[PDB]
Amino acid sequence: PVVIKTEGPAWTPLEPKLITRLADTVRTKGLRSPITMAEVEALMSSPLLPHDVTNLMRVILGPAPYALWMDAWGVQLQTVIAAATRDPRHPANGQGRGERTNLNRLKGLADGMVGNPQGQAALLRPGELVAITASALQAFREVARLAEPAGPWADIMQGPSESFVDFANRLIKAVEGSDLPPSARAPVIIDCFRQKSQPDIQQLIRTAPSTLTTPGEIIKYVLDRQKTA
Amino acid sequence: PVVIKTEGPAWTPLEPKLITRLADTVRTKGLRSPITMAEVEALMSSPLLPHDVTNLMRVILGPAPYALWMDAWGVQLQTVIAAATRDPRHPANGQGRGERTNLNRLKGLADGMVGNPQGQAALLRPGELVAITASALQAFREVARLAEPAGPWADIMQGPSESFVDFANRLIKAVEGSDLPPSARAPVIIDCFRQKSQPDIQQLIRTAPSTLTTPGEIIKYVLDRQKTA
Amino acid sequence: PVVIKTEGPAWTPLEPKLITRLADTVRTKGLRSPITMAEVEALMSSPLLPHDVTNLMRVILGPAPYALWMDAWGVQLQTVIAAATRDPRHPANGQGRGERTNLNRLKGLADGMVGNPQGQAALLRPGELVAITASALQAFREVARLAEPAGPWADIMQGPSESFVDFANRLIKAVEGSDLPPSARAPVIIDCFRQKSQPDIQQLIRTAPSTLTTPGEIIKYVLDRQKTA
Amino acid sequence: PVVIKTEGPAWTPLEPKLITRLADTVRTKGLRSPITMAEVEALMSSPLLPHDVTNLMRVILGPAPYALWMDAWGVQLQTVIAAATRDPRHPANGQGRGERTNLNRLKGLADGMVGNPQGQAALLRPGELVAITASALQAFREVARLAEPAGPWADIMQGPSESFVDFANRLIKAVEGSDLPPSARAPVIIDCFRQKSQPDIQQLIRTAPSTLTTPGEIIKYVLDRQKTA
Repeated sequence: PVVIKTEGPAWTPLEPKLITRLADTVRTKGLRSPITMAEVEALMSSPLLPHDVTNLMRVILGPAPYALWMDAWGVQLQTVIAAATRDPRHPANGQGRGERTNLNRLKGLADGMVGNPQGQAALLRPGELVAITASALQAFREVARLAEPAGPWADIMQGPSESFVDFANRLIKAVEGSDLPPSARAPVIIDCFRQKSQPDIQQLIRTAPSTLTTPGEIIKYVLDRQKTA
Repeated sequence: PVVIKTEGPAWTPLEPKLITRLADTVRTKGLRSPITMAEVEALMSSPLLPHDVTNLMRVILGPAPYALWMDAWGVQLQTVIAAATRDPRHPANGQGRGERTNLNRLKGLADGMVGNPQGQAALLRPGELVAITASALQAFREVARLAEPAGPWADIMQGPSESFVDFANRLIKAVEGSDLPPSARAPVIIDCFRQKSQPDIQQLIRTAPSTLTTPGEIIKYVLDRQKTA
Repeated sequence: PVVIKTEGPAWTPLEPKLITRLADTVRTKGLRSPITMAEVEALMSSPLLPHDVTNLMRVILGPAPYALWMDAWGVQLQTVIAAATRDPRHPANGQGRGERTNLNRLKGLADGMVGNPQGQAALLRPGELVAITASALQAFREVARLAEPAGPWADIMQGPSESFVDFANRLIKAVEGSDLPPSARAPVIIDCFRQKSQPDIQQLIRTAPSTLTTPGEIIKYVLDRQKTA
Repeated sequence: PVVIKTEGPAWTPLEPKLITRLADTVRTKGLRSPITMAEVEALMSSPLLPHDVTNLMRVILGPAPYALWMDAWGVQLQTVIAAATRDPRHPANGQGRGERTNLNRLKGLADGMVGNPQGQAALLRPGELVAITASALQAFREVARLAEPAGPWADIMQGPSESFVDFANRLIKAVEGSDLPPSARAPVIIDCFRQKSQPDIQQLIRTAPSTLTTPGEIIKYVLDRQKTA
């Protein structure tokens, strides 16, 4: 993090207490939990310098996820630089050709920046910072989606002893965290409620005097009329 | 069937040979096979009188499907009569109120028609005949879809000894003959190819150097690179 | 949360630290514990924008409870809008017909609000905010009461090894969290103390020289004269 | 099928009796038998409209072979359209640029053709029809060769109880329906007769006072001098 003061942009590091809490969050909840992504968005609020994001991912991520994240961050930054050479009005670019932003300046590899966060904060633009930050966030999302797969939705059955809300949670999780289009999730969730969800609940849904046309309505109906046991 | 000659509309019955062949087709292939529906469409080519369709369904259908079909035919004819009272320009209706078509005239129950196909062919309109015929076809479709369910798609697995084309046929049949929207069948078929289809073919599809984005392409790829055994 | 400043209503997000603590509270204590409802009331203190409440319930609730909560919130907001069209003096409404509040404006679906919390905070009324907040709280209460049933009170027995205060806690919980009228809980709790609560305590309550006419008095008496073991 | 009459090209459907017989032929004999290909050539005699061929393949082929056939038909039609843009003298094309034939017109997807066979027969050219028909025939051949592989020729042995004419039939089938060049089939068939075909017939062929230089001559010799049993 940088503070743009009168003397110039002064760099302030992130608290190691927040970083330790975020690292333990990633350690217990995993990379893909919505609470973890919310915490990352929180610590991704102010535009960070390449040094900050690099050290942050070095600390919170293990070695192999860190390698994957470096790869993904490079790819996303390259897409950004292609869009930048496709539009001279990038908030990282300038009007003349002398302000064109090279990947050495984005990854912090340019002259006067390697290993020095103060000089980094000096030469970098705010548009550069926000582009780097958005790129790093998208790369984190990619790596998180890659490190742990969503479980195959079509293999999910309600166990003989499992409750129905746990089964519904697991199924909705695996269906929404999958490769289906957004407009195909609700019908699939409904038809999986009807064919999975062991034959007692199957018959309970089948003999519904009303027509249930939404996963929430099916869940409410089943929770009302379920066999207390 | 009727022939509209100079003396007047003369009724000609359908051949009992064609009816016997159609009955045996329904007996061996079932009610829902595409060949059976094609044969029914064939014998549903000329506009039939209520007597013809009623006797045809009496002969080709069993007792319980015949009861179901009578119910469905009545419901569809009632929808037709509601649309007819909602539009005085029905090809079964006339311009004045004296030509309004009652359900007794559609079901063949009106005066001068009960049990007599000749009088039926005399008083009926061609628009009446085509409306009755379309109603009977839709009712047959409903009863055929009702008598035998499509198998639940989410419970289909490729057996240890089953070939892949049989599994693909069964899966595509159960997915297309189900309650899914038309725009959700291809993604579901693909994701069921990937998660069902026992782990040898699962790994064969997983390690595809190209991206397969269509059930036909997946089928072609698997048929090319399958383990001959 | 919004701050109504001189430039205009500026939106401030809730702390992810408080949200993480509340999510872990819901994870360990459940949805129905009085501590959880107190914490929700705490984080429901300032009038929240639809964006805030929606994201809050997305984070703290699982997928299936979140679907149930969306349903219940919609129903409660519809009741609010019916009361609003039944009274033109709603703090969300205005005096003329041009200020009537549609459900698109309450759920945050209206024009200039979809996905943008700043514009949301701009166009929304404080009465709108408090109505949305009360609706969301009532919906949370409904879903919490629905997700986990109170245990059937008439099936509660004091175990052979269970202490009496645990049995009394369980019984009072199940009786007060049930479908009985408020004026029928004390007599039922007393008569369940007398007939459940294995025969040693049954005889201890039976041979009470004084008449015990309150669950608290029965609990005090039994705790005084109980067989220390 | 279309009849080009004085009023204009009138469409006549194929008989459902012939289609049912062809479907049962495909069901019993398979896709690759020479009798099946002859029957398809028979029903592929008059130039068919895209509607006719599409419905024909929908009826005679299962779901997965139908998907494969749609793919192959599209590819072959694309090759045809490439040849058409490579030669302005295509019987489907015209002399000016306004008669160039797009794939929407070949697949029946163009304007005034979607779902309507009468309009289809109206706007289509006879060269268009014959090109579509030849493309569909080649696609059927590809899919038939793909759905069922020829058995590996180099793994064919004459069983201990199998007769010699059955072994010769199986071997010639697998060798001619394989990936060998046409000029390499006879020597391979001969050398497989000599090394397979269990040692009694091996010695019978070895001790041939004449030199046998053709599979037919070897078959005749073995049938003459075989051990009757």
